[PDB]
Amino acid sequence: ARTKQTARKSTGGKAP
Amino acid sequence: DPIPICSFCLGTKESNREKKPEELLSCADCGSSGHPSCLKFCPELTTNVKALRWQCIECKTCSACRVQGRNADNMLFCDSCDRGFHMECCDPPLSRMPKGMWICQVCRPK
Ligand SMILES: [Zn+2]
Ligand SMILES: [Zn+2]
Ligand SMILES: [Zn+2]
Ligand SMILES: [Zn+2]
Repeated sequence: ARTKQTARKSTGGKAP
Repeated sequence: DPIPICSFCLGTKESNREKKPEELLSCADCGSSGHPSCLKFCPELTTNVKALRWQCIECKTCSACRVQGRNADNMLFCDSCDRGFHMECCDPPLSRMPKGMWICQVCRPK
């Protein structure tokens, strides 16, 4: 399943 | 309200990560936007998300109980519509995160 953990790893960090 | 810049690659709708045009999906609550390719959405998911009021990962509330809840770890996202659900708010409640694809109760047929 997709979670906040898996989603953030898949997208990577937000650009600063 | 919608921010015309992708939060991940900082491109507009004219320039995704491959420097090609791609429309942005925008969070209805905070305005943050992303290219579907940057969000890692498939076309099916992208079109369905373009069937509802969409929230980004940081604004997402449980579609059943209507709140974000206390723990970030127990929300899962539907592989068809990107809605978020608490494990406890699923039908039946989930004792454990499934592996692989999961589809929420709203998307499942009557
Ligand atoms: Zn992008
Ligand atoms: Zn948001
Ligand atoms: Zn809930
Ligand atoms: Zn769904």
